[PDB]
This record gives sequence, structure tokens and C-alpha cells, in this order.
Amino acid sequence: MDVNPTLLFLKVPAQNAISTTFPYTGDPPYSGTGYTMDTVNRTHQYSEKGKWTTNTETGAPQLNPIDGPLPEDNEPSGYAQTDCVLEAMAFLEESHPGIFENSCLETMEVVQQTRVDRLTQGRQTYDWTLNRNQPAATALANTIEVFRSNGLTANESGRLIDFLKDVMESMDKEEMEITTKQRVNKRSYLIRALTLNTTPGMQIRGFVYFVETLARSICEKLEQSGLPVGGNEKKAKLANVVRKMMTNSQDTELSFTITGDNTKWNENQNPRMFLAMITYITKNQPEWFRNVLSIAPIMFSNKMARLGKGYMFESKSMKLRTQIPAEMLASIDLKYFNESTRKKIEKIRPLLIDGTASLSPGMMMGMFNMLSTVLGVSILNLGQKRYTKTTYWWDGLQSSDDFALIVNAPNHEGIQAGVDRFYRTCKLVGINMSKKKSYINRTGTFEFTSFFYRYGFVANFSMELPSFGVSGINESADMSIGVTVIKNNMINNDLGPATAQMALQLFIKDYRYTYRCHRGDTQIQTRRSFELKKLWEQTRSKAGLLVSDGGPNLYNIRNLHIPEVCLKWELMDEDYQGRLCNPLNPFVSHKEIEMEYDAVATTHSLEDEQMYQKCCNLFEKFFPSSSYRRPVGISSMVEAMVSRARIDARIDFESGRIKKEEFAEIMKICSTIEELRRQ
Amino acid sequence: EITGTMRRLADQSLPPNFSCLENFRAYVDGFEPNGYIEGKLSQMSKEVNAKIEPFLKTTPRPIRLPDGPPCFQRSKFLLMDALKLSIEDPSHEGEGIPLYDAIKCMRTFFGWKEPYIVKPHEKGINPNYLLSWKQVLAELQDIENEEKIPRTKNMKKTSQLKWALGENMAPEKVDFDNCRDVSDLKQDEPELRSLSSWIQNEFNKACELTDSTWIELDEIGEDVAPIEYIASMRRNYFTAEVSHCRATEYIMKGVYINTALLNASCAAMDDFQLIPMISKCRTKEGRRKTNLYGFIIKGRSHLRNDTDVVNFVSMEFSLTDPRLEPHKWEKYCVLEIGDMLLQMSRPMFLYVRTNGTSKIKMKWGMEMRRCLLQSLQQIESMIEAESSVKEKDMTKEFFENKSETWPIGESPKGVEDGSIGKVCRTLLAKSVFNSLYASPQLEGFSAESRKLLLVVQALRDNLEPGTFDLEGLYEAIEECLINDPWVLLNASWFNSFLTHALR
Amino acid sequence: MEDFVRQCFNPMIVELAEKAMKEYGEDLKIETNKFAAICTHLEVCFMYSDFH
Amino acid sequence: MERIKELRNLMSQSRTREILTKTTVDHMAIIKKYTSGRQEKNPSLRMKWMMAMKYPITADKRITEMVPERNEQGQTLWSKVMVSPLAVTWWNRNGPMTSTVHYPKVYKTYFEKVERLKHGTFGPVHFRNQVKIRRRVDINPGHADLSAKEAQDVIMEVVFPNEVGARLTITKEKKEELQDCKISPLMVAYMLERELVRKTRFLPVAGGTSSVYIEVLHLTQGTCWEQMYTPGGEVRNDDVDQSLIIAARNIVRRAAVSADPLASLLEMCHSTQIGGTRMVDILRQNPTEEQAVDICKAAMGLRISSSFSFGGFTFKRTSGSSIKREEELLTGNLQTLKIRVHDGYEEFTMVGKRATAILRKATRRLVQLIVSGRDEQSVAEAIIVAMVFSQEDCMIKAVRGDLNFVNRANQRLNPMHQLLRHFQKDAKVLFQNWGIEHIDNVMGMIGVLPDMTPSTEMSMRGIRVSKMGVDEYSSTERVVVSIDRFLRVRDQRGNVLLSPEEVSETQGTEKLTITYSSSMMWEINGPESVLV
Repeated sequence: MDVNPTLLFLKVPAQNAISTTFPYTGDPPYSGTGYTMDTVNRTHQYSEKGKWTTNTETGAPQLNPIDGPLPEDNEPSGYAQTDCVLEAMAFLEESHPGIFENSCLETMEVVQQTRVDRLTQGRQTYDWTLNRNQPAATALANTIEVFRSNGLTANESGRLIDFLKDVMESMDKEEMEITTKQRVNKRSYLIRALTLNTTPGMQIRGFVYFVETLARSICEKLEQSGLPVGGNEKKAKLANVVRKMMTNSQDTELSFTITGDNTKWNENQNPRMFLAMITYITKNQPEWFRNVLSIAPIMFSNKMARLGKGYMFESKSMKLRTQIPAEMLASIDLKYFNESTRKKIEKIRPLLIDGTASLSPGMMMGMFNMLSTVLGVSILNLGQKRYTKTTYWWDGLQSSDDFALIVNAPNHEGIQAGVDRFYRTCKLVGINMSKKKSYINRTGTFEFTSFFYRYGFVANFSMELPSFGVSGINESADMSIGVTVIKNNMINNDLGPATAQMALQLFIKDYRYTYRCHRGDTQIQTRRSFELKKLWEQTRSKAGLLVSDGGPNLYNIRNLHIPEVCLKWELMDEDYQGRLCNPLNPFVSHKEIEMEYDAVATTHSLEDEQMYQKCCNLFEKFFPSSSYRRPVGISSMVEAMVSRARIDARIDFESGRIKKEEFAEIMKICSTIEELRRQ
Repeated sequence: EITGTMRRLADQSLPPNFSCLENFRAYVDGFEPNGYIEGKLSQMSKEVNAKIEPFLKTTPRPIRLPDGPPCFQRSKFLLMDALKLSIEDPSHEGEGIPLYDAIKCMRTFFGWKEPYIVKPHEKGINPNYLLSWKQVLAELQDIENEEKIPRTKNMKKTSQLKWALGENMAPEKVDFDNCRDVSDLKQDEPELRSLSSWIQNEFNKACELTDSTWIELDEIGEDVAPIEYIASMRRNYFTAEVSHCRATEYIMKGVYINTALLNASCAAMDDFQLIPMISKCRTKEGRRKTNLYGFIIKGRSHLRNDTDVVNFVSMEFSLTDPRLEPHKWEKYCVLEIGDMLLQMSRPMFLYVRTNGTSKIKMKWGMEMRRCLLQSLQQIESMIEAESSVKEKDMTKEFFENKSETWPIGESPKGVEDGSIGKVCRTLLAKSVFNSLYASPQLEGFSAESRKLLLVVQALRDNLEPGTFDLEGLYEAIEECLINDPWVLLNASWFNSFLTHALR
Repeated sequence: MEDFVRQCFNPMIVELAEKAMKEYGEDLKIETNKFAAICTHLEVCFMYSDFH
Repeated sequence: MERIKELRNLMSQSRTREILTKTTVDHMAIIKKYTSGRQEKNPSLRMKWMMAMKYPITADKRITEMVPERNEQGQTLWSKVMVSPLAVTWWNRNGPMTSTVHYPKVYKTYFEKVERLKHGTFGPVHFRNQVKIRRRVDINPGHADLSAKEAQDVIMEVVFPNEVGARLTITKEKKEELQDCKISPLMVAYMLERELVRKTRFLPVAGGTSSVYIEVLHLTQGTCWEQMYTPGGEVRNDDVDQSLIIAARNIVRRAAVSADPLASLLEMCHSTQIGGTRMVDILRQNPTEEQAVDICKAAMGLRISSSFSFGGFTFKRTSGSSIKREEELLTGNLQTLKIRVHDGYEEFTMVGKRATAILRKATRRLVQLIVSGRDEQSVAEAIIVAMVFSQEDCMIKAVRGDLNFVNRANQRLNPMHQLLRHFQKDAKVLFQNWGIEHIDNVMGMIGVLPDMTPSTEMSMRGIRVSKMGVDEYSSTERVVVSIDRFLRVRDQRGNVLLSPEEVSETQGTEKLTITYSSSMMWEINGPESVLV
């Protein structure tokens, strides 16, 4: 006989065993420089309505398809009317009294209080200083130093808004010189400030963070928005909203639920529409607030897309290969390419400038997810049977692209009318609904961002099971971290108790293998097992020994929150406790701590990137409290440290014991540095 | 402030109805919801609609399958055809040096015939493979001259080995300034391969039980709570039904192989090191056994990035004639290398292939025991979701009750339901095959077929479902079906399911 | 900022600053720093005039 | 001298001295976050490769005179300062046994968990389709209700006294018991910050309110099950706010009777002391949301939650607006009443003592209502206050008798509170006069009859009593209040937010010692306290 796993769906419903369809646990091997051109040409495909305007400061032609011609065919179109978006915003604000003003006040508090720290906490970014992708902190330091080398030194006040002011005044300077040194002119600098990678630039990140904070403050006060919440919270927002629909009295209700998704949702959102909806949200607000929040949409309206590495040609006869970058696409003939490459290059030749293509109506994935969710919640709010003025009425939950709708109408004839109205209004605001990856049924069974509802719940949303392997930082820290991660995934990203048991089992196996500490009970011997077996032989109560010292495991579900030392503490030997918990050991030092737990004897271990770190470490060496709490003080680093040094020298010379000449030399060096800081 | 070169971009970002953005902001400030939505709807064409097309049991048509040349096997190592070479030796593990364990595997076999090669690669230098194998045997027997055993055999930079790893100098790196013009300076979509019969047999063998245990699952503390009792009774029954399965051997094999290769790709960054394919298990009588599936020769491993690829040659033992199914071994070259004592004395073959792997490809395969956890959760969900409607949950009726049978097979044109252990091993082997046969086609197929499955379920619950463009869904499904045997087997499975779902 | 000022000052200075900001239509939701400065000035004046 | 020498040779390079001279201390936090960020080279794999390597540990130089080079089998564990991991096990085997078993005073917060597990008697597992109840609970045992700033200001004093800020019983107790037995200042500081700082967050629970129930939430609650668990022995801060609640209730009750209630409330607040700390400071820094506590906070100028209180139930606006449109109405017993008729459509979520609900109400017409409570009389009270707020003429005509309800200060109540306090005691007329309709019992929704009996196909007009609880969404909002001289708080828009007339639903035990020292309160603590 032949074995077929999917046949199991014949006895068990789909939602009860849907986790069998998800093949991968984590991320599989994936796989460009041409793929960018495909997306660029597709974005300009849904926007070809003669709205070309040649840019004045970048010289790149720009499509402006907003409020253009209406769509005649069912194919996806990116032509959204401005007054429609503004009316959706107005009706959203009418349904929810003054939500925009509260969100705007919260965002004003954010922009007033935000330091430059929030700009370093991020993933890979695009450094224009080196024209390459770099980590967040390194790209930030590169931009800071290249600004400080020129006449741009406003960021040293600590405010992110001052860094944004520096970014503003940078585009006004005619030439920007980069030291490593060579000059760059204003045009190419504008190109580099408004160019993205396959990854935002360094300048746009502050404005995009502020816009995202505003969208977050808006989405927090919306039942129909499911982006800010995650996990069990989402569960409620499903079981609640369905109960607002299915539980209607006098059953004259026909409630149909659609599981939806918007195909090519990302490439149709025009940043000018975002500018419009922000301008309406910042209505009657102070002018500086609008001037700050509106920067990101303007930068996205005039933005370039970096192509990347390039292509590579191979000679079948001469046996020689050559690479061609993206910058050389202008001065080249079209004989060396196959038919598909030529077909893609022809439609993008007049768009590219300085090795980067021009993309006016574009928007990149994962940039304005929450503001896009606000836009979707607008149309979701337009179905309160008061703005439809008809018998059909809908409501639902919105995410970035995956949305779940529930529409009620008095008879089977009116449901399609409501669905068609919803779809056409989505087309009006630039939301192209996917007729392929969507389906309808009766209320009681649907999907929303991998959350499946069939008269019950299953949370296969973030069920990328945790790293069963060791975290690899330390002996006790790794065990505490692994068991705390298992405990967290048992409440946040719901998994069964037996799965958690087996996960702890695999983790303990990987932890005993990683640190060559299995136990003193097994015959297996690593480099370390002799000492472990000597321990096990001399220890009376074997259970008290830690797993890091070759001890037995007694962690289970009930005690995943207790650190290993405290759990086995009662069962330890007095000798073993004294030899383990001794703080006067030559093994540990107060470094790189932290949600981590107890620490014991098994707690062991631009110009130059560490320009800052040296200074910070020395300052911490002068004031230990700075390693715990953000320091407060108006004096400069040098004077504060010198005063600390002088006082410490005085106290450990007068009452303590230190050499008189050593004290003299210390204070001589201190006065030398005091004189040094005069220049 | 918004000064020039910034205000200039602001004025060029507004809709094509204004010149200064101040006019736009004043227009937005005073706005009148006079019902522009209804006007724009009255103006829009009536073709723009989400016309619901009903979904009854007649509309589902079985998934189309590609036709063409038979699909070959591209798994990194032999799954059912590989042959073990036991030493039943307690050297007790881990720090144990794997090179001498492999040579004492070789010490236990006799009957090494002169290599008479059988199935060629059909494109490439075939005798170089048997020359490389002879070099392997020679370098193995040539340790007694070294006077110091090396812990790692670094193969000579021989011509056959430079070719088998593709290190022979390729097109040289030049610039376009001097290769501006050559007559042939050109720069490819895959071919459509049809499903073959061997992948189903591979899966069937993957669900079978074996002789050994293949797991060392560590301990868990005392159970002093009812949910702890339930979790233990689930996990230990699963471990008992899954441990001796062949898919567990596959998991451990992949883990050991990828671990050895990645560990060698750090210290052997310059020379061709011989990497043995060693696994370890425990026989039925409770004695630890060390198995050798074959050898692997690694190329240059300057793995700076994670996607950087190192080439290798896998030479694996087998007892299957390639002449039985030659279409399966497209990327394989076969060497009939001996006869072994079985007393049938069947011929022992060596399947040698050249392949390439990256750091991420290796690490996705060192964590293959996730295939266990996934299975457990996809079991545990069914124990909870299907049994959430109960006061005292159904947990001991799921197991311990052989009357409950689940559909897993169709031999006689009819459903052949099996027991619980077959279900556990089927899900385990499915997850494992997804791990090693991982391909983006499989991901796309899962994503697109899950929707069709959910709508089939909504119809089966009599919830009057309907679609918009079923042809679009079918196009998306047919788009990710080209040449992968695993994806095509899953497609045939879904076709069987749709055939046996009253449709 | 706006909430913090209500902590480090007594309710009387807060009330007086709120009355004083209603002189020139100064909305305290925006001019938070002006509110803080006015509260500071009032408390300085009060601690200046007392006990003499 | 090594540090000042590093300052010297560091202040030499221009680009390394400009940073040290220009940047002040206040901004040091923003200058530490400038890293290379090369760290994530698969740290599990790196740790395995480093453990496979000989002598990967780093120690100081004092190991040379403390542990041997060769162990009892001749195995090396040194280098030249790298260390083999076997040396750690050696040090744990026969090393310096010391008297620092004193440990469980800094790590008290973990031994507390261990003790709660020791006597944590268990219970059965009643499987059910668990529905998440969105509560806001604290996750810290025994922290004395100290915020992050005022707790770190104590940490700095007890562990780094020579560099304290420019600014209390715990500050003495901890400084005393770990005076000279310090372990590691950063470790002690982190542990005391975990032990002493409060933290309240928005979590979905299914029966756990106290700190002891949330710390073990993964045991009790899961996907579709629940485990009855009792640790034994509560914590300090789940009943610290209760005494402040009782004090605020008594203060408001005594102020409402006074001539000028607002000034009385202010003086009593600034003079009352709760557990050694003055009341107004707690009010300024406490996240407890109660009606009398909001009255007290509004009397001194602090922000409260937009939620308005009616019938002891706090309301939250979900969607919809309204217009005032005052209107006159005649009762069912010939009584003229001028009323503020809530016009338009509105959606509300009302949280109560032991019952919550979701209401959808149009102009003088109740559209939909979903209620869930614990007691039968409690859901009855919820339904009564909801019917009173519904403003339908059905309950106006159901008024039986003249409405003359006065406050404890002999004050004419608003017509809303008149109807409420009338229907609150005897309401069986309104039920039999409201109306019955058919339901379908879907999504676990049952109906209620006039005799307070559940039914599967019959309910009141537009009503549903929900099983497995109503989802309680408690969103945080902070808007300035407009307190008046009679202790009534209104929004900036002009909507009466809260008033004293609904505060007293229980007496008060004051689980912690409370002290009133103003003038008017020296009669609650018996006549014997008057003299003292």
C-alpha cells in the first residue's frame, strides 16, 4: 500500500490539523539585482496614465497617478482619488470622536522626548557615506561624523529632531565632502539621500519612525485594527467581532465572512496619498508638527531605487566571464542580453539616473504597514450601516495585507452588492483586492494572518518554534534563557504542554552536549567527565548538583520560571553550596548582564568603530553607577572624571593607603589633562 | 523649517491639481464630506466587481500535473538505498575521532572488487569518479607510512579530484574594458519533469519501523501535576512510537553529516579533507552501534558569507542496481565496487555524485530534530482542538484505542486507514522530507493549496462557500509544479484527497 | 512633560499658571515648555517672598 | 592610576578629545549605543566551536595561586589568561568553602517563588473552551508599590551611596542586612530593582488576579485547558491600593457633607498619611483607577481616564458621537422631568464590580447589549443600570411612584440618578414591561427572562447574557479634568464625567494602618482617638 498524509483531512477537519500544511519550521534557503527592475516596472505598470512630471532637483521623471483616470478593467490599478481618501479619513474621525487629536498629542510627546538612541535600534540600513548596507549604529556614526566634518553639528544636543534639522540643512549645502577624501555635489547627494535598497536610507528613518508612532497611536484605539496587538489579544479581536455580527436578533440576518488578501498591495500605495491623509490627521495642529510628520511622504514621493550588484556575462568559447554594474546600464548596447532582459531593460532605460532607477508612485514593503492599516480601517468603518445608507453592512479586522471581513445583509441577493461596494471603494483608495487568494463562506470559519477560526481557536501565527538549541553565552545564563523562552512560548505563542516538554528535553540535550557536561551518572566521557564523575562520587545528595556541573534535570512545566540555583538550593550540600555560590571566585566579573536570572561560579566568558566605546567604558570605570542608571550631570566628561579622580586620590591617600609620590603624580596628570582640555 | 531643495520636493509631491503644498493643506483643512464616494461609484464602470462564483462539489477539478522526463533525485544523500557498516563499538562518543571509526568500518568488510563502473553521468568525465574512489582507498591504506596518525585525511590536489570539485580554473575574472567585444558574449528556465514512481516508495519506506532506537532523549523531572501527567503521557507515547522509525535515522544522519561538514569547513579551509558519513544508534539488544554510509570529499571552504557555496563529492554505499531505475540517478555515477556476505552475496554499489552546499544549507539540517517537535505540535493540536469540546478532555482515547483509525493510504482504489503509530510516523516522515527535500516550490504549493483545502472544508461543513477566481488559484498552484518529486507527490496526494472527498 | 509639571508643583501654582495661560489664548497642550517655565517662575517668586 | 593614564593618552588625539570635551554627562546614555554590531555570527555554533576548543574560558591572574595546573589525572587547565572548563568543575569540587550561604537575602524574590511552589497545593483540570479575559495585572511579588524612578533612587542610595542624586525604611533595612556581605554591586542593584519595582501590564488571563497567579500562568492556563492551582500566602501590593481606595471613599463621603466639599477634600488629602507616605504623592504616582481616587486626583489637578461612571459602572466610548438636545418627559406617574436626552448612535463598553457588558444604543433606544457577570443579582444590577441609561420611553413609562431621592447631604439628585436609585431596589415592573423576543443561542449566548431565569430561545428585547465572560477592553486615556466646588468632575467638552453620588458599595477594613490628621476625620477611629 501507498502512504498519503493529506488523506487524514477526510476524518479530521482542516482547522484541527492545519499545522500539517506548514512544511518548514524556520526559514528555508532562499534566493537579486534584476528582481528590483521587475518590481520597478510593475509599479509603473499600474500607474501609466500620462502623469509624468520631470523632477527639478533630481532630474528623474516621476509618475503622479493619484486621482487620475478611473479603472475600467478588473485588473489591479493604482489610481486612487484624493477626495475619496480624505472623505474616508473624515468619516473615520466622525465615527470616533477626536481620535486623531489624541494620537497627535501622543506623537508630539514622542517627538519632543525622543533621543537619538531610537535611531540605532534597528536592522541593516543603507549608509550613503560608503554607499553600502551597514548596521544601524555604524551607519549612524558614519553619517554623524561626515556631518560633523562639515558645518552640521546640531545632533550633539541629543535630540532626534535636531538630527532631522541637520538632515534638512544638509540638502541646502552645495557640496558635501566625504572623508575616509573626495567631494560629492548636491545632486548626487540628493540622489543618495532619497535612494532605497533591497532597506531605507539614514535620513528618512527618523521621519518614518515618527509617522509610525502616529499610526501606532491611531491603531491602538481601534477595535478593527489588529496590527499592534499580537497573540492571544488577536484571538479576542476575532471572537469579539464575530459576536457583533452573528448574534443579531430576529434572525433576518445572513452573515457571510470573507478571508481576504490584497495582491500587489505594496506597489499601489502612493506616498502622496499618505501625505494627504497625514495632512488631514494633522488638522488644525501646530504648523511645525505638520512640517515634521509630512517629510517621510515627500521623501517617498521623490525617491530612487538602487539596482544593486549588476549582471555577469560568460563567453562559451573564450572561457572568460565579466561583471557589469548597474551604473553601466546607460552606456551599453542591447545585443549582449537575452529577450527577457532586453524586454525588462527597454521599459526602464529612461527612468534610471546615476545608477538608480526613479520610482515616484512606489512604496516598499514593511514601511507604512500601520498607516496602511489605518487606511484599511477607514473602509472597514465605512460599513456601519450609517455611511452605507443601505441594508447591507460590514465590519472586519485589518492587517497590512491580510484582512478578514464579515458582511450582513437581509437576503442572499444583497450580500454580493455589499461585497461589490466594498471592493469598488477599495479600488477607489488604491486597495486592489485579490480575486485569486481570497474566499467567502458563512460566518464561523475563516483565516486572519494565520489565525484560524472554526468555532474555536488555533494560534499557528508565529508558531516558528523557539530555538531548542543553546543560546551560547554562559553556563547558567544559557539554561535560564532556554527555559524562560520555553515558558514564554507557552503563554505568548501558544504551544501544547507536551511540545514544551519535548522542547525542554531537546534543549537540555543540546546544553549537555554543548558544554561537555552530561552528568556523573553516564559512562560517556568527554574532556571534562573525569572531574564531573569525581564530583558525583564525592557528592552525597546528587539532585542538588546543577546540570552545568553534571547534575540531574528536575525542570518541568511547574518550575520553568525558577532559576536553576534556587530550585536545587535546598537539595545541595553545604560544601557544594559554599564551593558554588562563592562570590570571591577568580572566574566572574560584572560585565554584559541582561530577562536573565541568577549568576554563580558558572558565569564565565568613520575612523575607528570603537571611538565612542572607549570613552564610555572609561567613564563607567570612573563612575560604577553609570553601568546601571542613565547618568545625570551638566559637567563635561573630562571635568567630572577629573574631579572624581582627585577626590578618590585624596580619600585613598588620606584615610586609605597609597604612595605619596604616586598621589603627587596622579594629581599632576589630572592638572595636565585639565590644561589639555583648554584647546 | 522647510527651505529650498526640500520645499521644492514638497511642491512636486502633491496631486496634479496644485502648485504649492500650502494650497493643498488649506484645501485639506477645509474639507466637505458631501458624498464624493457615491459619485465616484456612479462614475466607475460596472465591470469592477467581486462577482461571487458559487462552489459546489462539481467545480473542484483535480490538480494538473506536468508531463515530460522522469523526475530525478536531488536529495543530499541516499535515504532508502544507503547501506550501514556496523562496528558495534563502545568508544562512547563525541570526542571520539570519526576518522578511525570509519577505517575500522572498512576493516570489517572484505570483497572489494576491482571497480567496474556501471551507470555513467551521461555528461562529463566518468572515469575520474572511479579514479577518485581508488584514490580514496589508496590514501586510506597509506596511513601506515605517515608514522603519525593525522585525525583528518587531507586528499591530494589530484586532477580527478580538482575536476570532481570543479576547481579547475573557470572563466577568469576580467573587466569589461578589455573584453568589450567577443563573438559569443551571451549570458535559464527549468524544464518540465513529470512525477515518477520512486518517491512514493521512498516515503513508504520512510514510514516503516527499524531495528534500532536512534534517539537519546534526556530526562525531565518528577511529575506532580495533572497537566504534567498529561504532557508526559503524550510525549512518551510519541517518543515510543517514533523513536525506532526510519525518519529518525534520517534526522540523525543529516545532523551528523552536516555537523561534520560544517566543522571541517572551518579548519580545512584550504585543502580537500575526507569527511566520513558516520551515524550512531543502539541495536535491539542494547549495544551501541556505529554505522558508515559512505564518504564525502570537501573542496575549498572559504565560507566568508552564509550563502557562499563549497563543492563536495558524496560517495555512498548501496545495494540497489541503478539499471533498475536509471531515470532516478540522473546526477549520480555508479561504481559496482564489490560483493558482500549476506548467503545471496549481493553486489555492493557506490553511488558517487558531485554537489554543492552552503552554510545555511548545512545548518538547516543540523536542526532537523525540529521535525520531531513540529510533528508533536501537529499531533497535540489535534488532541486539543478536536477535543476542546469536552469536560474531561479526550487524551487517553486518542491513544490506547486501536478502534480509532485514520486515513493514510489507498492501495486497492479504496481508502486504507491505519492505526495511531502509522499517523505519528507519517507526520514525522512528512516533516523530515519537507526538511531535506525543502524547495520554494513546496512552500508555494503549501501556501496555495491550503486555501483550496480550507474552502473544501467549508463546503464539507455545508457553509455555502464561494470563490472569486478559482482559475487564478489553479494557475498559482500549477505555477509551482515543475520538477520537484516531493512537490509532485504532494500534488498527487491532494488529488487523491479531492477524489475521496465527495468530489 | 505636561504630566510631570503637575507632580513637582502644588495645585495652587498649577491653577495660577493655567489661569495665566488663558490670558493670550495659549493652549497648554502645545506650549508645554511655556507652562513649565511659568510654573517655575511662580514657585521662584513664592519661595522668594515668603518668610520676610 | 591606570584610569587617569588612559584619560591622559586618550585626551591626546583630537577626535577623541573633542568627544570627551563637548559631550556632557546627561547625554552619556546616547553615546554608549554606538556599536560595530558584528556579534550574531550564529552564537550557538560559535559557542559549540569554542567549547570544542581547549581553554576557552577567560579569568584573572589570581587562578595561578588558587587552583593547580594539573588535576588528579594530569590534565592541563591553564594557558599563558585562558582556562579550561574542567577548572570550573575542579573549583566546585574542592575549593574555597566559605560562609556566604548568606545568599538568600539578595535573591529573596526567587526563594519566594520556590516557597510558593513548595506549598502550592494543586487541583483538577476542568477542560473548557478557555476565553481570554483581558485584564491589567501586576507581575511582581512583594515590592511595596514603588515606581521605577523612586525605586532606582533607593538602589543608588543603598549600593552606590557616594554618587547619589540630589534628592525610605527599605533604604535602611536593605543597607543593614546586606551591609558588608555584598556580592556584586551591579548584580545586587539588578536584583533589588527586580524585587522592588512595580510593573502592571495588559494580559489575557482566565481567573488569575494576584501576583502569585500570574507568575505561574503557564501552569494554570494554556490553549484550551485550565489547572486549579493555589500557592498559599498572598503578596504585599495586591492589598496596598485597597487602603487608599477606602481612604478616598471615606474622604469623599465626609467632604460631600461639608460646606465647601472641594477645599475639605484638598485639605484632607494633603493631611492624610497612608503607610508612612503622604497621600498626595501616592496619588501623583499611583496607577490605580477608582471613582473616589479619581475625584481626589482631579481635586489636585492630575489626569484621570475619560471613562465616566454611572451606577458604579465605568463606561468607555468605542464609536459614535452624540448631541445634547435637552428634552422634557412625563413619567408613568405624572411627574415632569427635564432630561439630557443622549441623541445619535453610540457604542460603549462598561466595566463593573463583577460584571461587564458591551452596549450599542441609539437615540432613546437600546439596540444591542451583551452582558456577563458572576452573580445572578449582579448581572441583574448590570441590566438595570443599562436599561436606565438606555433612555427608552419603555422604562420612562415603567416609572411607578413619585421620584424624590436625595443625597446624604439632602441634595436633589439628577433625574438619571433618580431613575437609577428608583429601579435599583424594585425593578420587576420594568422587566415585565420591557418585552420578549426570540434568539438562536449562537457563539455561547443565552437569554434571560423577566423572572431572572436563563432560556435558550427567549430573552428581553435586544438582550444577551454571555457565557464565558465579556471581553473587557481597558484602554488607557489621560485628559485634563474640570473639577468644581461640589466635587463633580467634567470633561473639557462639557460632559459630566463623575460625581460622589455613586461611590459607596462597601465598608472598609484598611488592611494597612491608616492615619487621618486633619480635623473632620477624628471620628472614624472611635471616640478614643478624638482625645489623643
